[PDB]
Amino acid sequence: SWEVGCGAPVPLVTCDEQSPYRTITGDCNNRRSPALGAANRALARWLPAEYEDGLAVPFGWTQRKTRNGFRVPLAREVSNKIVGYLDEEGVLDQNRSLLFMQWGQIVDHDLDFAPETELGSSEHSKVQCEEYCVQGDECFPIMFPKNDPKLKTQGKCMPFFRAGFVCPTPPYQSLARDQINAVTSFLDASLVYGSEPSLASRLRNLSSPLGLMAVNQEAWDHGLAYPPFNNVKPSPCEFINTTAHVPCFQAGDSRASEQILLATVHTLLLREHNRLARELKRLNPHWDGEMLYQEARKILGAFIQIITFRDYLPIVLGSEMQKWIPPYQGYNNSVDPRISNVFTFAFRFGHMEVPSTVSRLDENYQPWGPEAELPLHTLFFNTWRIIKDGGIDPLVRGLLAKNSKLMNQNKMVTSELRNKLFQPTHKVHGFDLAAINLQRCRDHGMPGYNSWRGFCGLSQPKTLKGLQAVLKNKVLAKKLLDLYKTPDNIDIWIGGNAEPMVERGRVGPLLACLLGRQFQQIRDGDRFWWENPGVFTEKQRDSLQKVSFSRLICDNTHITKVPLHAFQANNYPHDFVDCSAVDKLDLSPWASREN
Ligand code: HEM
Ligand SMILES: *[C@@H]1O[C@H](CO)[C@@H](O[C@@H]2O[C@H](CO)[C@@H](O)[C@H](O)[C@H]2NC(C)=O)[C@H](O)[C@H]1NC(C)=O
Ligand SMILES: *[C@@H]1O[C@H](CO)[C@@H](O)[C@H](O)[C@H]1NC(C)=O
Ligand SMILES: *[C@@H]1O[C@H](CO)[C@@H](O)[C@H](O)[C@H]1NC(C)=O
Ligand SMILES: [Ca+2]
Repeated sequence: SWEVGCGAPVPLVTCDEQSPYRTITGDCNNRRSPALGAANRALARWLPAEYEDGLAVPFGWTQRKTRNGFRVPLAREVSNKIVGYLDEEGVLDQNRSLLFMQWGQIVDHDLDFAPETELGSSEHSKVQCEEYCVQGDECFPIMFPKNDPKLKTQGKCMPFFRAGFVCPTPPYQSLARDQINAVTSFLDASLVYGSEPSLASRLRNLSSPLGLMAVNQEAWDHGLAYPPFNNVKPSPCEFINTTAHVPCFQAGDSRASEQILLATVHTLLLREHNRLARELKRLNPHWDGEMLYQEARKILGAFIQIITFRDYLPIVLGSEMQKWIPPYQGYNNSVDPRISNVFTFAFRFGHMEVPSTVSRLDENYQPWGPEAELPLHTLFFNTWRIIKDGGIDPLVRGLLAKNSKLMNQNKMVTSELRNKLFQPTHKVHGFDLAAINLQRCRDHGMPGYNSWRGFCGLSQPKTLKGLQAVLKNKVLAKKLLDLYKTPDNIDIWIGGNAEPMVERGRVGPLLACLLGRQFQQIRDGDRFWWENPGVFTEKQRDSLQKVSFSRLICDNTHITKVPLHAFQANNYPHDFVDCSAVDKLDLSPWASREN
C-alpha cells in the first residue's frame, strides 16, 4: 500500500449515527468507513491509473514519450477528424425528448465534479497559459493541429488546466495522482443543497422558521421563485451581455447556469423544495425550520432517485439494464458507493445528445415570439433570457416538445460545443468540448479502450479489422486506427462513444457496463436509498411511487398540459393531456400528530 490513507480532508467530521437525515457532505452514510461516498475525497480507481511517468503526468505531455510505442494524437485533431460534422438535418432522436438530454446532465452533476486546480487567484500562470500557450505545471494547453481553422483565428492553443487532486494541491505525488470528487457520490440532491455546510446554509432562508430555500428578491416569474443571484463578480453571466447586467444563479451546484436549460431545471427543483415545505407545515404546523427543510430535502432526493432509476436509466441502458442493475435487494454495507474516476468520463456520452438549438414555446406550444429558436452557443452562462425574455415556462415547454440529438458515428458532437464553447474567464465563444474531454481522460490518467473492454469482459480488437467488427463501421475504424495506431491507445471517451447503441438504450456495450455498474453501486451503497426498508414508511413509499416529471412541471409552473412519459418524444397536442389527469404526490402520509 502506497499510502493506506492520505491527507487534506476535513478532520472535524463526526457521526451522530442514529439521525434520520443524510449529512450535506455525504459523510456518515457508511458506518464502517464514514468517508466513503463523501465530497472532497478522491474518485475511486476501478483500475490503476495510467500516467506517462506512472505517477501524475499525462500521456501526450512529453512528445517523444510514446504510449505502447506510438504517439497519442492531439485531442483537437481527434476532435476535427472524428467528432465534428456540418449538417444538422437528420440528427434528432425520433424517440428521445430534449428532457432526456437535460436529465442526464442534472443527474451527472449530482454525482460528480472534478474541478480545475487553484492558486490561480492572482495567477498570470492562468494567463501565461492563455497568452503564450506554454505547457507547464497544471497548465496543460490543447494545441491545434496544422490545418485547423483556429490557428488562423484564435491563436496556437485552447487553454486547459489540470484537474484537482488529493493531498498536496500544488504540486505533488505519489501516490499516483488521484483526482477529487467535490460532490457527494450518493444520488442525494447535492445539486440543489450544496455539498459543503458553508454553501448549504448560505442558501437556506434562515430569516424565518419555514424551512424554505432562499429565493431571488430582485426578480420574479408570475410570482414564482427564481434561484438567487451569485454575487461573485467576476461573473460570466454578466460577461455574456454587458448591457443586460444579469449574473448567474446560486445553487447547491456550481454549474447551474452553464446553459439556460440546465439553469431552468435547477429552477423547477428549488421550487419543489419550497413548494413542499409549505405543505409539511400545513399538515404539521408544529414542525420547526430544520424539520421542514430536512424532510422536504429528503422527499427531493427520493424524487430524483425514482425518476433516475425508474424512468431514465432503463431508457439509457436498454437491454443491458438487468444484466447490470437487477431489482433492488436492500442496503448492502459492502458496496463501495464512490463514483469512479472513469464514470465521470462514461457519463459524458450525454455530450453527443445535445442539439444545436434551444426553443421557446407558447401556450399553444408554438414558436413564442420572433426569435424562439436560438443557437445553443448563445445560451452558455445565459440567465438574462430567462428573467428578461418572459420566463421559464416556455423553456420547459421546449423541453417536452423538442427532441434530443441522437448520437451518430458520422455526427458525434455539435459545433456549438465543438467550436463555440464559452468557458468562464476565457473570452470567446471558441472552445471545444470534445477536445476538453480527451485532454481530460489523459489528465485523469485513464486506461485506454482495450483495458476497459477487458474490464467489462468484452473482446479487445488489435487490428483495423478487429475494430471494424466491434464498431460496425469501416471508415470510423480506419480514422481511429490512423490516429491512434492501435486500439490499446484509444481514449475511453471516444472509444466508448464510438460503439453502436445497444437495443432500446442510448449507449454501447462498453458504456452500458461502465454506467450500469456505477449506478448499481450508488443504489446499493446508499444507507438512505428511498426503498431501503426503514427509511420511509411503507405508506410514504406508495406515495412516492407515483411521482412523475410530468407532475413536477404541473406543480411548479403554469403549464397545464403535459406528456405522461416526459422522456420519450412527444408531439403536441396528441401526446398531451391536462395536468388534472396526472397523479399527485400525496403528502398525507407525512402527518406527525403529537396526540
Ligand atoms: C448543453 C449541455 C452541456 C454543456 C454545455 C456541457 C459542458 C461541459 C463542460 C464545460 C464540462 C467540463 C469539462 C472539463 O472541463 O473537463 C463538462 C463535463 C461533464 N459533462 Fe457536460 N455539458 C453538457 C451536457 C452534459 C450532459 C447531457 C451530460 C450527461 C448526460 C454531461 C455529462 C458531463 C460529465 C459527467 C462531466 C464531468 C463532470 C465531473 O468533473 O465530474 N454533460 N460538460
Ligand atoms: C442584452 O440584453 C438586452 C435585454 O436585456 C437585449 O436587448 C433586447 O433585445 C430586443 C431589441 O434588440 C428587445 O426585444 C428587448 O426588449 C431588448 N431589451 C433592451 C433593454 O434592449 C440585447 O439583445 C442583449 N444583448 C446581447 C448581445 O445579448
Ligand atoms: C424568507 O422567508 C420570508 C417568509 O416567507 C420571506 O418574506 C422572505 O422573502 C424570504 N427571504 C429570502 C431572502 O428568501
Ligand atoms: C453485498 O455486496 C457484496 C459485494 O458484492 C456481496 O458480497 C453480495 O453480492 C451482496 N449481498 C448481500 C446479501 O449483502
Ligand atoms: Ca450527490
